[PDB]
Amino acid sequence: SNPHRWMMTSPGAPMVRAEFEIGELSADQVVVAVAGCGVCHTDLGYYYDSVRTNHALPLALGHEISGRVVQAGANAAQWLGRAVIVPAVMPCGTCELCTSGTICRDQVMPGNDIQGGFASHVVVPARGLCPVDEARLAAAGLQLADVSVVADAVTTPYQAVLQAGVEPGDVAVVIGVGGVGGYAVQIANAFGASVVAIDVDPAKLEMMSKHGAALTLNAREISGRDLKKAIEAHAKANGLRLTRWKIFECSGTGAGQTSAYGLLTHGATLAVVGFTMDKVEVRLSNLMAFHARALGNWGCLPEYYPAALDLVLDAAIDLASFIERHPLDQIGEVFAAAHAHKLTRRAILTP
Amino acid sequence: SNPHRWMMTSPGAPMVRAEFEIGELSADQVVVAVAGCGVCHTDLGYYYDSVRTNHALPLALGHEISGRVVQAGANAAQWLGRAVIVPAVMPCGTCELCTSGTICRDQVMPGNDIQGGFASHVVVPARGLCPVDEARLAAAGLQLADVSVVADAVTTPYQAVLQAGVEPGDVAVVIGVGGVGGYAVQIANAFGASVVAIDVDPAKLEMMSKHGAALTLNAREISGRDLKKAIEAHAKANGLRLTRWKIFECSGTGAGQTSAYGLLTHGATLAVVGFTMDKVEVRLSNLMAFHARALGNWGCLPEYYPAALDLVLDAAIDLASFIERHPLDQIGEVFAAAHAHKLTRRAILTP
Ligand SMILES: [Zn+2]
Ligand SMILES: [Zn+2]
Ligand SMILES: [Zn+2]
Ligand SMILES: [Zn+2]
Repeated sequence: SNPHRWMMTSPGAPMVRAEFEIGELSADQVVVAVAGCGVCHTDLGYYYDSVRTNHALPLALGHEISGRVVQAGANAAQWLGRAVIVPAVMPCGTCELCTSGTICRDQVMPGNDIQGGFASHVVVPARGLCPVDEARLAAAGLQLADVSVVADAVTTPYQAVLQAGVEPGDVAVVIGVGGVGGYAVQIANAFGASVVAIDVDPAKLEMMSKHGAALTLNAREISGRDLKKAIEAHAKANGLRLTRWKIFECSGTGAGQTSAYGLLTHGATLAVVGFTMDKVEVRLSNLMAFHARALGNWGCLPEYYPAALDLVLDAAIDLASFIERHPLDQIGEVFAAAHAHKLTRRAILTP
Repeated sequence: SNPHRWMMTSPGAPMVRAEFEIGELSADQVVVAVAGCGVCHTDLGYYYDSVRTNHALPLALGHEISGRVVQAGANAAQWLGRAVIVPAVMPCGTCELCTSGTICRDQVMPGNDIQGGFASHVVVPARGLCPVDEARLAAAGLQLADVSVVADAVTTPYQAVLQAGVEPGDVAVVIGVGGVGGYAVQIANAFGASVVAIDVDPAKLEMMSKHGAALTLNAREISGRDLKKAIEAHAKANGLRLTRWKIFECSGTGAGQTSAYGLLTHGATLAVVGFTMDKVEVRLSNLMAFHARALGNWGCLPEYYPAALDLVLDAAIDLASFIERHPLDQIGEVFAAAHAHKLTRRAILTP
């Protein structure tokens, strides 16, 4: 009857099942009954890399949540009974930076600032919730649990592609085609680009070959120079621009960043999507010679969640080949498998 | 009677005076009688760093030219007798990249692609010439020779400031306040920013204090952290934004680039204006945390030369405190003095 969460008591300690009572809600809170929560590099950071959470321990992680609003504060009652995706990052929506949001000084994330989605239920602010059309979901052969990874995994690269002005005629180049990079490929394709997938993993390439990558390049097989000349071949074959390439570093490695920076051409955009604390060695002045720009992406404004979901509902992109469902009570095994890079798809924990 | 040039026969060889005959011009060429040619880091690169020129030696350097059109091909005759600034870089204006220019694959520069302005006369294409209102020049206590440095030295940072969307309420921060950086300060001020001048040279700061720098910070005296906190003081004093700072790296050093990258704040723009082949160590992912962008500037579209000159004519910026006039036949002494960093202003060689 009572809900439960699986919490981190300490980084690397076994996750502990903990019942909790909802009680009275504040005016602008809802309870979502969790269908699914994605397992993210950000969660593994808290657990394995002991990254500080803003909420004190113990804390349930998980910030990629779909489910149903089953209880609501008086101001949020219009959410009752509706299928939703919770935004991974909720800007204050009231500060001058939100008025004019991704960097909002008062932005809040589940599984960091408040109790997360590795739970039967999660209490979240109602601001920025994305409704799911349940008819359209069912048609597409998708569970409500499946669209959990629209939060962050789809929306982060959606924001990055939109911000880079990816348009028909363009070559899009994405480095690191697991997780976020996989969706950068699918979305750049949907936006009208001819996409080049670059990864060290042949299986990832094979997969992206079937879902929007017009070209694949194994970065193990091929140094900086062959990389460029292979993409120009692709461009000239299909009558595509040889300038103004839209490059997305999605691996979040120094190796990927060196490799992406290496592929700058005249008027190109380099989108920095993958987070790492690693420093690279680059000559900043390459940006000058190419009259190029480097655009830093942080997450995704909630306002874009409906459009990203729309891509999924309409089969313009595919989630199903990129997700795998596990029991929430196997969170330990899944965390351990994701950390050892044993997972070939994004894990969704399901109560 | 015959014109003459001072040519580089070989990098580091004494410059040699060489008479030449103009002869018949092609349809779209003019002869400018040189009033003045600026002495640029780019010239010193050819001479001291043996950077390859596209024209074979011997070659007269100099690409920052003002003077009078005294002869013209039939298609260019409307230029005859007019005071001009020659663009430092002339895009083809006919390629699809110019149609839609700074990076144009067919772009031409005096003192690199064709004979330069260290000469009594220079034969240039008429495309992109900037007329000078001689009445307005005289009023402002300026020689026609003086506006030679509008080419590159003023226009390069004009392009960079325009491209960064520098607007009232903004804090502009320019690192390296000699030459191009000095004009980035003056132009950001004219555009409505409150400008912070950062340099290692106290005399440069003193100077910029008098010409658009609302604040000066000696980068010798003060590490990364005090730098930020001093600028926030300035911002809060005058009611200015603490985000979306417009940062211009104008020194073209790794030291300056590290220092500028270090000053990224939320929504900031980092303009890369100074060229160097030096590589820096930075975490590219700072661009993400700040939702920031890095914009590479190459030169300036000829179309902006009238607006930049307009700033000079109208006293909105000042050239006079930033120039020093020398005889063209002292090119050797001036090259040697600029290379040893003995010059406190931009040298203009005058026939
Ligand atoms: Zn995530
Ligand atoms: Zn806000
Ligand atoms: Zn120059
Ligand atoms: Zn062109």
